[PDB]
Amino acid sequence: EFDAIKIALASPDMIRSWSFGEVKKPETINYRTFKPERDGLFCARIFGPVKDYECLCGKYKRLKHRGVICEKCGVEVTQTKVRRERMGHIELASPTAHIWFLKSL
Amino acid sequence: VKSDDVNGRTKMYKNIVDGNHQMEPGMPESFNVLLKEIRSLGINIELED
Amino acid sequence: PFTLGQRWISDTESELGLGTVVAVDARTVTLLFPSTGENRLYARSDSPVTRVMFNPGDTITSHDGWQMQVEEVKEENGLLTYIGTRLDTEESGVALREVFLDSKLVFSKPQDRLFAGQIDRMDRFALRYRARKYSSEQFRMPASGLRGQRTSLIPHQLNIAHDVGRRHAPRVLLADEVGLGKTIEAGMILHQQLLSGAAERVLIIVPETLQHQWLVEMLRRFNLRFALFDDERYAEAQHDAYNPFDTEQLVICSLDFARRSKQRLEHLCEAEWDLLVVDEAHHLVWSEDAPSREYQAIEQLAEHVPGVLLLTATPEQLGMESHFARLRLLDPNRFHDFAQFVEEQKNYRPVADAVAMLLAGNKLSNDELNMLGEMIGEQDIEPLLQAANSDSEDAQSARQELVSMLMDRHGASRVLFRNTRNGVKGAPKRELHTIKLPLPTQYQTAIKVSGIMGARKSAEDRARDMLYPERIYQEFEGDNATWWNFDPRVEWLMGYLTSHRSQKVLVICAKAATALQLEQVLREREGIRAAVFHEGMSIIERDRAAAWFAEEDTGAQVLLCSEIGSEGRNFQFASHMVMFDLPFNPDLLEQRIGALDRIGQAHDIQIHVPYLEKTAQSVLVRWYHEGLDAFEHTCPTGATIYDSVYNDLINYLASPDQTEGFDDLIKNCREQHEALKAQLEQGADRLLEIHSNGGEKAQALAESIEEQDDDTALIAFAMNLFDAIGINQDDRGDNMIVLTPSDHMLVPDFPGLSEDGITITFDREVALAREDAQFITWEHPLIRNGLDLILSGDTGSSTISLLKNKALPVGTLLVELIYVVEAQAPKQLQLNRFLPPTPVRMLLDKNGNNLAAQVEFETFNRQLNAVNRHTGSKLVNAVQQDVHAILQLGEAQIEKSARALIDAARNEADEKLSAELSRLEALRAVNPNIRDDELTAIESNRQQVMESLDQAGWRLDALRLIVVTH
Amino acid sequence: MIKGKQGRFRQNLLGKRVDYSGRSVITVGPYLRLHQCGLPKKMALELFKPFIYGKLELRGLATTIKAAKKMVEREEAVVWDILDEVIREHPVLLNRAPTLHRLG
Amino acid sequence: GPEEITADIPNVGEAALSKLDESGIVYIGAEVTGGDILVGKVTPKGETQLTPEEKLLRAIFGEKASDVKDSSLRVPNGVSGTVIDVQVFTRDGVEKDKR
Ligand SMILES: Nc1ncnc2c1ncn2[C@@H]1O[C@H](COP(=O)(O)OP(=O)(O)O)[C@@H](O)[C@H]1O
Ligand SMILES: [Zn+2]
Repeated sequence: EFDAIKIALASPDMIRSWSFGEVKKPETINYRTFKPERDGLFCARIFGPVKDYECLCGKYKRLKHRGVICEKCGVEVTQTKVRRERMGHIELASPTAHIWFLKSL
Repeated sequence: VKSDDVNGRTKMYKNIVDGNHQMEPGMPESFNVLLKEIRSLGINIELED
Repeated sequence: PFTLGQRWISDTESELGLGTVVAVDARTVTLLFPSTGENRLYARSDSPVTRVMFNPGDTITSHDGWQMQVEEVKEENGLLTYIGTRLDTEESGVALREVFLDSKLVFSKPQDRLFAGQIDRMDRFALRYRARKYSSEQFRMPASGLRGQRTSLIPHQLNIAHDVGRRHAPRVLLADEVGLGKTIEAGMILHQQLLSGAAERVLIIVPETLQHQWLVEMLRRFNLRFALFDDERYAEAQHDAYNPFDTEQLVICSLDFARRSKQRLEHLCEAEWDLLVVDEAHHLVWSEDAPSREYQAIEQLAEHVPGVLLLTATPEQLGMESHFARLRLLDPNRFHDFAQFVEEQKNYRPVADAVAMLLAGNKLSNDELNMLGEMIGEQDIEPLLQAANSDSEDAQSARQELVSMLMDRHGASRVLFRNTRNGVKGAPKRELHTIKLPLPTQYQTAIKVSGIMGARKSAEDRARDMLYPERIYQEFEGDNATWWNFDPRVEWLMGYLTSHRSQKVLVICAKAATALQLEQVLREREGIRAAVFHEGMSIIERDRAAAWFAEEDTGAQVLLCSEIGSEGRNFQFASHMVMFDLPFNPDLLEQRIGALDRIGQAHDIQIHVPYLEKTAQSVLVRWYHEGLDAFEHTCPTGATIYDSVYNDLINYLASPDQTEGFDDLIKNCREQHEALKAQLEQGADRLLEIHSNGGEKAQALAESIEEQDDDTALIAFAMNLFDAIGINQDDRGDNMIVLTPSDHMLVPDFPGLSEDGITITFDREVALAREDAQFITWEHPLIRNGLDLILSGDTGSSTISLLKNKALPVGTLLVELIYVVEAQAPKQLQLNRFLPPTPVRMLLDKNGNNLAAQVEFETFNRQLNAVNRHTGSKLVNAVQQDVHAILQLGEAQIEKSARALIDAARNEADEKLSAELSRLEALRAVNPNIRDDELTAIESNRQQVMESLDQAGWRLDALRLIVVTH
Repeated sequence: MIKGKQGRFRQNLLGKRVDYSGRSVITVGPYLRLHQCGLPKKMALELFKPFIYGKLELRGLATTIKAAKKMVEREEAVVWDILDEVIREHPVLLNRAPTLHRLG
Repeated sequence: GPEEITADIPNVGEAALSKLDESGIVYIGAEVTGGDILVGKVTPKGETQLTPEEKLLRAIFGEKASDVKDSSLRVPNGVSGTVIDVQVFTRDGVEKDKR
């Protein structure tokens, strides 16, 4: 279902269009619980639910409110595999050069 | 469907045991992984027709 | 194709009614169900919704409730608007924006699948129907079933489970004596509410030790977990969320943690829980002069939790006022003045004879009828009393309702709950042993000069000081004086445990330092390993000690517990006990003894207590053993008995030289104790515990529930569901089967399975023996997940089945219709107990005649066998137009049936709500301290629920074709 | 990620351990036609295993899949018949080691 | 925790344990075949998983009689054989078991 392929330099709006939300905090886990800190590097609402068909708040459970963004934790209810493709983006404070086009040699 | 596609592997096994001989038409997920890899870089790498 | 104003139906959640498209986003959509009034933010992707279609010529109703006849539909900007002819006035050309439709759906019939060439196989309809039949009953089952626990069935346990677990916003005093099992009963309540869905957010505050026990027990038996919020978890939940706690659902949190800061208490308060669980509620220090900070904090919790569970092991140790205060927390309107409960008990002393005579089936003298009327403050008595007195046709339930009313003006027998062990079968034995020892002269020298300024201490304080002669000896002879060297107690217990080297023993002292030094002595001198429980041990250390002492197979031989160490840990494996220092006040020693007197004892408890001669120990032993006999027995009357001779008793103890006139005091105390026991057993109690156990009728009810648990249908249904899923099953033989994922599982990952597999047993008793394997039930999460998966699996329903009847005409068509009767309302209105989605089975021949009631589904099911695919569908659907006609008959023949099904739960709601209102008004008239706006509001809610339940409807969920060959 | 052997460009070229594979030493096959490859029993009951499952559960000899697995591993005589049925016409691909030609 | 060579193994029929010894090692001269357990070996059920409630469980210790995953070494598929000898080797400080 895929004719010829196209490659081009990505516009910033294109990049932000390749995301549901923006990461804003470097964090991995609680180190006490499995807490995916809000706006963390593995943020639940930017990437998906850590466990299949669940909300981090735990309100909904495993099929009933499928594909629901939990009003409290703000997370879709879908399979953990959805985490595999949901891209994110970090907004840069200042414009920053892309090395690849700087050093194509 | 016989190297890495877990979903394809399972679907094909279902079809074989169910008595249906049929692959599932669709781009292998390896293409999707590569596409997201490129999109990590600021490259459009879009599809076409 | 989403747009503002559209109406959609949720796929899985058909019970929310029609949803309005409030707003859309690039990847999200905010919908609202006005019938439930609930907003839901769905992801635009994955489409967990559906746009039900009113085809031209169908009929619709606007929110105002006037029907119409749709004739055209137009679409603009991906938004649909209808045009139709009214049915009330037959006005054509009436246009409706779809936003103004009803808020609850009575449509989305599946016949379009049949008329569009879409059908399924026979193994997609029977399972659906039976799953629906099992699931609908859950909301009106015998408490949705109460077999989903790893508990040995006990009459009062299951009676309490059934009673409390089917009541909105329960609030009771679970005060069963120590070790009978109150955590288990409370877990039954919690699990029942959770399974029913009536409660989802709960609170659990327990002492420091009880946290881990509660958590592990509930997970191991009820498969329930409640996150524990320490300082770190609470702090990080703050550092993320505005309200930290509310992210989770069920919680463990110590009142120590809770009362640390006022804002923390406010955050706990504003979390909108459903049920509150408080363990050992006796600690709550109520005082009309000055209530404690902990007490008023828990009072705020009670103010902002609809449900509360008061669990206390000592309802009366703090005197009568604390008990009244706890009941006042449960019911301030009823328990408003402290001076009335005693009069109530004195008045109910003889009253049990009335209920005894009534249960005998004999007639009641009208003189006693106008005393039963005196007890209950109502004037609608005569209509019920005449019907029940003559044993009318309604007497089987009218008598039950009458005794329920008598309970209601007795105190409901519900805010209070007790279970004894005398009449309650199941007490192994409590043997007592006493040993007298010579008092060493060193402590004599210490205590002779102990009193110089010590008179500043009160007699209570003097007895408290005498509780630790070792510590006063240290005080006189420098701290850590060699007190343990000249102790006949040390040698006595050394010999005692020398007799019991191959056995475990629970030794308990009065403080941490005592336990430390005693463990030092035992380990260093005799090399005897003893697991201490001093306060210097963190909760993790307490758990470690409990575990080592619990490893009966090569575990700690001795468990040394300080005063606080006498917590609710289960030491049923330990059948022997030792009282080291002979604690002063009774109820503390009662709790200590009850630490072992639990279920699962290897043998009866025998208690040993070495006491030195000529000291307060002898006086206390004699008094407890003879004056009250509080050791061997469990008669709960010491609260005021201790108070009555309190001053003289403490004077005797603080002045052991005073011994004249003690036997007569003991005799009078025993006279009072036996007279009080006779008064209590005659009436004012001992029928409350009958209600707690519910009598042999409740025993038979529990037995019926247990036989239901013994039903083997679930085993076959779940096994075949697993086989359809593709879950590998391997049996061990001892009612143990391991389930594991397989290469051919329908989903890559399932919630309740892992790569290692899990063992399960369907038997209660084996599960009790083997805590490893889960107790699979309709209540177990795995079965619930599978049931919801199949229910949400809208694929199926349609079938192509063959029936081999050589003596029935060929080509005969039988349609099996499974409709659903549903009502829409918020979860907080708890329609589950009144009207859930309910299946309706119909069996129609060509002429639309019903055969559902003439033959049951199961016997019918063996005959069916599916036959060839789509060629068959075409061949049989060559005349499929008749199905469109069949509905007009089937509906016409089942719509009335739906009415017959609609007429039922109205009584269920009306009777109970009217009874609660009657009790409220009867109590209010006596006590003018109630807010009339609240009762106006609950009357309004009564009207609301009645009228809403009067609204209903039935929809089609499944249809099966059956053709009879030869 | 886009470079080296683990580079996800040159990944489906290095080589894939395909399933339903096999191997053996070779033996002459007179009495065969010119479109028949004598395949062993012990290797044809581990290649067409899922096909056997399908034709077995469908025939009802063992409806549940785990029963079908335990039947094939039990060498029950019926499984030989079912395997013969499935391999009635189900071409196999025989590939020599260096596949220079397109006939290889 | 350590790996256990006990004969006790979950999710295995009595047929497998029929020829083993109590320790978990097959007897000499046992006409093994494909799939039979030569040595009964097991591992202690994975690692720290689930949630901090799982850490709570570890603090309280789990509640599993089995509490061990099956990792027994069986005959490789497709080879018969008659066991001649079974040597046992022990790290110093490990008490020798029954076999
Ligand atoms: N039905 C039962 N089945 C198994 N164990 C029980 C049952 N009832 C009570 N127990 C045991 O009794 C112990 C005490 O119960 P709990 O209510 O926590 O304290 P108490 O009974 O002293 O109030 C529990 O640890 C539990 O193991
Ligand atoms: Zn959520």
